[PDB]
Amino acid sequence: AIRMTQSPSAMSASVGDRVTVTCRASQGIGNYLAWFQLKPGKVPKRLIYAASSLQSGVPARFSGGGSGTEFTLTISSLQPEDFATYYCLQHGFLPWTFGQGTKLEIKRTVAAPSVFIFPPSDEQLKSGTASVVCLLNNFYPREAKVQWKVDNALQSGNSQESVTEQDSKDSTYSLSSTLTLSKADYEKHKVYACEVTHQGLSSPVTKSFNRGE
Amino acid sequence: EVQLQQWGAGLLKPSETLSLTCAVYGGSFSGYYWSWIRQPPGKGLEWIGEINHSGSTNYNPSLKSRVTISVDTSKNQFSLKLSSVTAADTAVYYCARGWDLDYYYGMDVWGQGTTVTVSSASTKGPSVFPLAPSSKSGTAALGCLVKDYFPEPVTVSWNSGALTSGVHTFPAVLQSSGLYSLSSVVTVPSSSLGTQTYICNVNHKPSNTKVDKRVEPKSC
Amino acid sequence: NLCPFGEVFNATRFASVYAWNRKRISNCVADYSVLYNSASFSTFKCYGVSPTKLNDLCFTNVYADSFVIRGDEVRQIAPGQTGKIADYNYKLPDDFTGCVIAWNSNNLDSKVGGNYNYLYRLFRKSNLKPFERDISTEIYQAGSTPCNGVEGFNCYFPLQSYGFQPTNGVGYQPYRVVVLSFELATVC
Ligand SMILES: *[C@@H]1O[C@H](CO)[C@@H](O[C@@H]2O[C@H](CO)[C@@H](O)[C@H](O)[C@H]2NC(C)=O)[C@H](O)[C@H]1NC(C)=O
Repeated sequence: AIRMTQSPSAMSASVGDRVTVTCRASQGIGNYLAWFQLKPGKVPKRLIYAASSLQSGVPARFSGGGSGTEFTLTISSLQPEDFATYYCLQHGFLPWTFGQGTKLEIKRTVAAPSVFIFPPSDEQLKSGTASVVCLLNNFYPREAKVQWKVDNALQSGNSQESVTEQDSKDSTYSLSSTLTLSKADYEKHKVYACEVTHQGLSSPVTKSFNRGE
Repeated sequence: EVQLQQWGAGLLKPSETLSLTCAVYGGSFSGYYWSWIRQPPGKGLEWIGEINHSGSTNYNPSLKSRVTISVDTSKNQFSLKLSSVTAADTAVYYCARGWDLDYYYGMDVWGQGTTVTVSSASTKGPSVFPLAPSSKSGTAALGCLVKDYFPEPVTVSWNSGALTSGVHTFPAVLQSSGLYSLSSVVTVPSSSLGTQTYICNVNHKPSNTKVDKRVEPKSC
Repeated sequence: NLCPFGEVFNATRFASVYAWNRKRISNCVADYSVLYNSASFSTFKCYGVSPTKLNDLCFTNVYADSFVIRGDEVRQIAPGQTGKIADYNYKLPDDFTGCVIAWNSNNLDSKVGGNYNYLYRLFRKSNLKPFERDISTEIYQAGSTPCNGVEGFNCYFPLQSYGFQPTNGVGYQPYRVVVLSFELATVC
């Protein structure tokens, strides 16, 4: 019943910065607020219990505090081993409820993506389904809008996307949007386009091809 | 110091019953609540329920009385039962040391987790289709589309692991058909399209499937 | 002449544990065996004295302390126990010679959206003395920063409410508690 609003949803920072995430409780939960760290593949570990108390073995840069209604997890000098997703948990009133999380990602300079478009192979067309793949590579801002245009008709509801984690070297993301279409629908149209809107591009770039060429 | 070891089947069909068990080896088993937490793929954490040494249970109302949590005090174990499962119950299920009975703080120790996937799909090998570099370009891009497979995972290498730079294998995406779909991509110098060979190495252990696929520019 | 135990056990409203109610009892003729045998008490534990009614009709001043806590905290209403209730709300001395009675009251003290009327002290700078009762609503300073009676960062209101919903587990359901102490002037 109790809403736990966690802000911001995601945030960028660099090593050595001071970072505070906030968790806002719907009702007064007094001192029953826990903070957890969560990394891909790793079991979640508790960081703060009772709003302010530090779990044993957790470094001293991690701090916590609360008012009963507004809570705050703070990292003084950020380290590489702190880039993860942080969740708060209230246990003031049943049912216990979590926050949506705050993902802590590495800050770097703006990097425009490299866009590529891939028509469906003849081998796949023989099976009766067509897959058009658009690829965004090497971009720092996660914010990216990919729009499919089939003969200048904006396609929605048949496009599934996927994104990598921050690369361990250049700290960029890459994104694949796959448009799925039946063979009949595929052969009903000529121009297949992938339009990409990204902060690092002054104008939206469009990569396209013509069925058959 | 204190460790939790959990187990149970993680591959279920809908309407089946998930049954996980957690074993405690360390802290006094009586002075704590023992709880279950869930994390659906990319959807944050959700508290399922918990039980104390005396058998008192707190459940999350979100589960419509489908949850039953039991305790065995002579083996220091506690179990989770979730009936009438659907694909919405696909998640990683952890057991954890919940709240103590003195000052009521907890979630100290966690189980290693159990990956649970609820799908009426049968084991299927992937079809591998080429993503050819277009007649264009500096640097070029090519790859493979690994489609129609169940369950996870698939392992993709390039040239039998001879090339790793610029590779990007995207996390799988569950299609509306219940099968998984993935794409692996390489950026390579566009002056290497005629001299160097690029080949996908796709492995799907559940179906015992290996597919090698050569990726070349499509001739006009 | 028959004692007013009804007014305590049957009482329509019970007190928050931090502000526990204390009733004096004198000119009392009471059957204590009839209470000990009542299945309506899930908990009835006598430390030191033990259940017997031939003891002087009534002692000099029988005290009946009453309040509401949750299920998992009932074990704390006992000598030598440590916990949030025993540290901050209601303590019994080590030489306690009296009885502790408890019963589940989910049907009386639980609302569907949560009964927020029963509260307990959540913070205190020191442990209670036995039979101490603290009504202070002073803003508790959890951190190093003072509060100056203003809530805020590490600056809590010292009392927290129980949720008390009927759907709670038995450990988090309300339990009504009565503690009878016997002191020995004159004897009634
Ligand atoms: C609390 O209330 C109940 C019900 O009013 C009392 O139980 C009654 O006790 C008398 C004997 O004293 C019996 O003859 C009745 O049959 C009982 N009624 C029921 C339904 O149990 C109880 O005595 C009260 N508590 C105290 C201390 O008086």
